[PDB]
Amino acid sequence: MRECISIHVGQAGVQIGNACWELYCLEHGIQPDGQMPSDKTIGGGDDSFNTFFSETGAGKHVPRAVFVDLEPTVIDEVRTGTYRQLFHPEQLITGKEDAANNYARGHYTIGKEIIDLVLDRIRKLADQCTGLQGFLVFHSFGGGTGSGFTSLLMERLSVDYGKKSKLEFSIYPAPQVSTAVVEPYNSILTTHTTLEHSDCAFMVDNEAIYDICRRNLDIERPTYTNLNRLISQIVSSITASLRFDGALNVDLTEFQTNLVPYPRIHFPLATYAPVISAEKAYHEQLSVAEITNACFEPANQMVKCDPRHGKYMACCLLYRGDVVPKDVNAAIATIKTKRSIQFVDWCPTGFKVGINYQPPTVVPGGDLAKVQRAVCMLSNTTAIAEAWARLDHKFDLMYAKRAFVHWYVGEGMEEGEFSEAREDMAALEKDYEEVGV
Amino acid sequence: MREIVHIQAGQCGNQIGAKFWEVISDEHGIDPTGSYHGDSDLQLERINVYYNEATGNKYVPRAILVDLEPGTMDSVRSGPFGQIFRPDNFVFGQSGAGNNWAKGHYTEGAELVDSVLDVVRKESESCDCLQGFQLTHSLGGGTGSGMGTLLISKIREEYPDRIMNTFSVMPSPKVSDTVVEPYNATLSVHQLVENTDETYCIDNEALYDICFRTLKLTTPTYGDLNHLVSATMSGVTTCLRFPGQLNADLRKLAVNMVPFPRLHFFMPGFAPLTSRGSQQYRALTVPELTQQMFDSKNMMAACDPRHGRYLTVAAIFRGRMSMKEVDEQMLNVQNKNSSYFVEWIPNNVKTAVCDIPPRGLKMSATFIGNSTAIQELFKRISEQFTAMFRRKAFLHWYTGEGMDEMEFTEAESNMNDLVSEYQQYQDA
Amino acid sequence: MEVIELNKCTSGQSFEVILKPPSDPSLEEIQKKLEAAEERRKYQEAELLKHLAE
Amino acid sequence: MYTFVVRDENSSVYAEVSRLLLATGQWKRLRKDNPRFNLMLGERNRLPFGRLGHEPGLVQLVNYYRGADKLCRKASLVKLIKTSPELSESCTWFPESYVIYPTDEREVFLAAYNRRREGREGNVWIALISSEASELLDFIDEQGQVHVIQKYLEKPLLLEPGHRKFDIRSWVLVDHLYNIYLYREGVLRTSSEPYNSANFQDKTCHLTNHCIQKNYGRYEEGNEMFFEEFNQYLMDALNTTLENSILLQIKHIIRSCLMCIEPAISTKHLHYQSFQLFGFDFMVDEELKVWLIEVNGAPACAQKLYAELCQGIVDVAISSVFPLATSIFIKLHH
Ligand SMILES: Nc1nc2c(ncn2[C@@H]2O[C@H](COP(=O)(O)OP(=O)(O)OP(=O)(O)O)[C@@H](O)[C@H]2O)c(=O)[nH]1
Ligand SMILES: Nc1nc2c(ncn2[C@@H]2O[C@H](COP(=O)(O)OP(=O)(O)O)[C@@H](O)[C@H]2O)c(=O)[nH]1
Ligand SMILES: COc1ccc(N(C)c2cc(=O)oc3ccccc23)cc1N
Ligand SMILES: [Ca+2]
Ligand SMILES: [Mg+2]
Ligand SMILES: [Mg+2]
Repeated sequence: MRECISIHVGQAGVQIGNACWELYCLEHGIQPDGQMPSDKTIGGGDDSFNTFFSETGAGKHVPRAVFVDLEPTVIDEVRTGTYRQLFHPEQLITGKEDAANNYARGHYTIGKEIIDLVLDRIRKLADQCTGLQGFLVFHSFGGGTGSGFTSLLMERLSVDYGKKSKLEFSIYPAPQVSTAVVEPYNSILTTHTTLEHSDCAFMVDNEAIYDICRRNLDIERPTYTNLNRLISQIVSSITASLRFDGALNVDLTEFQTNLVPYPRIHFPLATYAPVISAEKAYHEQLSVAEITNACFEPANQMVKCDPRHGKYMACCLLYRGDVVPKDVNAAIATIKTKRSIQFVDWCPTGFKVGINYQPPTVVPGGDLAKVQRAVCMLSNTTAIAEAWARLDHKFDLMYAKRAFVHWYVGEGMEEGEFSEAREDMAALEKDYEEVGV
Repeated sequence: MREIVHIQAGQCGNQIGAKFWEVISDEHGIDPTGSYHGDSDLQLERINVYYNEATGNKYVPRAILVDLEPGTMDSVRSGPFGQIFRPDNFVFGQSGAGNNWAKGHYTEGAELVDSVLDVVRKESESCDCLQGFQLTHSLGGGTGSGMGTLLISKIREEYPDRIMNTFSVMPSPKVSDTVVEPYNATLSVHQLVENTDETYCIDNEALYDICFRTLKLTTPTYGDLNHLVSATMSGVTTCLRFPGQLNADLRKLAVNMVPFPRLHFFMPGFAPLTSRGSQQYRALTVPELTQQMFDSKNMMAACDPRHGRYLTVAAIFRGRMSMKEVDEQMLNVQNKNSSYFVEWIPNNVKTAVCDIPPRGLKMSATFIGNSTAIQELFKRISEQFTAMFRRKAFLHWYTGEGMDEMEFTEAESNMNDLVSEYQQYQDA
Repeated sequence: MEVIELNKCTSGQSFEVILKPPSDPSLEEIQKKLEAAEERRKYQEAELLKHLAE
Repeated sequence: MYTFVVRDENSSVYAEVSRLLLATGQWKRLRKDNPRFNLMLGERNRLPFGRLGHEPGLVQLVNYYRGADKLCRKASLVKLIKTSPELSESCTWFPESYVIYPTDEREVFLAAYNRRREGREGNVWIALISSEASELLDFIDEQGQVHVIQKYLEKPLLLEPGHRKFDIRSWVLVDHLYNIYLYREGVLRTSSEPYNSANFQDKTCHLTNHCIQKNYGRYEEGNEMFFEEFNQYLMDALNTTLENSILLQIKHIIRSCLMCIEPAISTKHLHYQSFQLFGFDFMVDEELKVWLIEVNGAPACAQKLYAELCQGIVDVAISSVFPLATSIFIKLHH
């Protein structure tokens, strides 16, 4: 067993974190007070779930988690909510003033002042670990803290834990639920600074999740809560292999090996099915073939883009529920004859498959129906670069007039960092083009 | 950033200021004595922003009341909510400012300003995390205009990393006390351009026209003008005062609304437009709110929005309504009139909703626009300035207090620079 | 068509299916950039304060 | 008020289409770069498909299918026919073709060239037209571009009077639902020079397009015979109709090409929708067999037909998605 520390940065990182840990407790049968009746080794152990949970002598199971926000009100809700007893007060870190939607403020001004304290609290969790494998980092691209503080933190984690893997769950900005007009600036700034420091990053476009909630959950105006219960299902699918017995994606290193052959091109597309409303009176349960086929529809992806017009470098299918290899292979053979799936010349055309027999757990009274089988596909496709193209175009529109740049310069950032960040993105868009056409 | 310190200066400043406190006190269920008597918990959640817990479960809204005359402040003290203000926060001289910016800024005001800064400091020292300041004043008099902008400069010196927000009442010949208003206003604008982060341009021309043409008041008083101001003021501070999705503050308002530091003069708007006492019984449909809030006749600055382009817009909808319909209507305005929104700021229109309606309405909309059409306001003031200035008329009132002509020449050029800066982005 | 690396446990199974074959800055430099940015902020502030002094 | 943008300036079809859209008074044209459009009439190259269908409150539609270049480039068409099971090398209606680079199937090309040497049949190939392989392979390397060698059609149907060559242009519109609509009006692009079997030191006698002719204009206005006349001719000369002898084969080829790429390009479950107008170019041999020459992705029309075709584009591609306040197409059913 090798431990993983989760880091949740800013409002989005924190609230998604709440949702993920809520779900993890439900999956492993851990109660809000941290008791786990099924865990027969009281006070310690090296089961698969211990990757994410430490244990006290009293048998409290505590997340290997740090929550950080530059302002208190979001983490204050963790401090006083259903799961308040789960987390040690020292794991929940807040400043008094936020980054005001400004990367430069999150990274340079306010960040400089809280960084050592956060690293010290991270150090405290690391010291409790027999063999720390590394980090899962949750944040928005668009927030001042989520962008600014995260990129500084990432830089520092590379210095202090040079051998450790770092994975990201990243909320890409969507105008339907955006908070700031400068989110494109913050996204490009944070991506540039973080790129060398992250091994694998799972991007979730709030536009995709919003539309999935509208179309499949019949929610007219999805809230953050609706979005996050869905996101936490996808994260749980992704991390299940770290938390349960298995032979696929068992350590963080294996995520890079299996999904990322080119280190800069480290953004796998996640696709999830099925999403079914809990209020749907009559539902015909979907087969292995139907859910697997649904992994190739844009409407089910975490980022809206078109994989038919790019190439694949890798593909994992992660099933939960009543699924056996033979039905997977039969589904794959059919899908291959109907769909444009093209791999890059130097990679095998194939699928790594993982099955866990436990069907997905749903949050009681939540929006998602219980289903007999579900799948998360992780594909490293060049098509995801469509998202970088959209974001870069928005950046260029504002930056050609230097609209809002003064707010960043006023925090000590040089104007030059904007065009450096943007050049790196230009190079990234280029990399995807070379590999994919 | 949590606490805001509110300052009200001069006759206009204190009259709109008193009305603002009346209106928001009602919304937060606070009574003339400072005792809470409401039912909703949304009322108390962010009450710290303005109000401040005192002895025996009381609320003392961070407010400092400033004048060079005692008249209006005696009127505040005996007015409906007069008892609520902290007595030590009444800071007044005796001699007045005679509608003269030089008296407020250089002579009479200089004598009183340190006493105000002592009260400001005392209030700031109680703050966990002071966001900054909001000032209510007019630009056409002498105290709110001259002493108000002196205060701003001194507050910036002592708190250079805090936000400065004003509600600034612009003079109009249609509602005019003295011929020197354009002088006072031009001198003040020069200061506002340098030392505020955000300024709401409340145009007395527009308030008059709304009262006359729309509310059918044949003879608008200051009290009718102020009814519109306090409703707009309640509207624009909604997201600072009530918990929602946004958790807005003064800095985030500035970051998102102001692409270039000098272009920070906002055109506010309100719907539905209502008079005092007289109010209609049918609520508006969300399409009607949206149409009325964007209508030039609902704007509090006498500028034609079609004569320019919106750099940024913040829209607040208040009441119980379909958020889906709000989004659809807001998206519809942009998609239907896209040329009036600059294409080089993606998604430059942001909407927020609050369940709690203002008093006596089921549905309301408040509009905050950063439009390049605001240049019309400054051109108007500039034309009126030059008409007198070219003959140096009425200048002796100012040179008698030690000012030189050069200072008028500089303030005029800066305000003309501001105008051409708006023209730049209207075309580019 | 070919199915490799079949692993089975009580919790589930994993395998691979092949359809076709193929064919950092130091603590020092960080501190420098963060202190350089503070120095730009202090300077911009001192220039404001001198303007206010005038 | 629906909105649209125009990003191809050189397009006669879409100039006319926008002109018609404005004339309804229910369509506003916006600036080239305004994102807030219902309709994009896009640029011919590097069209940013990745930026479409991410605008809340706007159904978005574009006049190109992403991936349709696979059909509409000389080199990639041959590749598409050879490698797709739906079509195959066995394919009866596309000439024998080989892809050649100037730096590839050079060795496999001239192996079939010896079947034309040994059991000597017609051994004339188009690249520009030669009888000799070694003169073709020089011409490719000397110009430094990727191009295709194709079996040239040595026994074409020849119009009388004149002993003339011709090609058929068919206009096909594929809507957002992937309905395939063949415009009922085609055009023959004739040679005005008599055809010469023993001479390939030629130009105007052999190459049929409207430009490399401007004997011009002799038998019909600007080397353009329309369908009513060409049918009449086929009745008079050959005792058949255009429908039976040619159009059945044309409809077959069009449907086969477009059904083949449908899974790669369809916008059925996508966040934006596509339509596209294609120009299919056909050759007819002397035994009334149809051969596909090329597919054009950005075609111009013929002067007489602009009005009718562009109105059809509005009615079936545009108004179907965006309704305003007899049919000129044959629907190719599937
Ligand atoms: N999916 C999801 N997105 C969120 C949530 N909260 C915020 N966001 C998104 O995150 C972006 C805004 O950043 P936040 O994370 O709120 O900001 P922050 O990191 O707290 O930074 P500041 O508040 O600016 O200091 C926007 O694109 C939001 O739509 C959430 O709970 N779920
Ligand atoms: N809207 C509004 N304008 C006012 C009010 N009182 C004065 N004014 C305007 O304010 C300007 C005069 O300034 P005033 O505040 O009386 O002078 P001060 O006491 O020296 O600041 C003129 O433009 C008046 O029209 C008021 O109560 N409401
Ligand atoms: C143009 O985009 C915006 C404009 C303003 C805001 N914020 C921060 C608001 C703050 C506020 O105090 O009031 C508001 C009322 C409505 C909508 C936004 C605000 C945010 C964005 N993105
Ligand atoms: Ca144990
Ligand atoms: Mg925050
Ligand atoms: Mg007065």
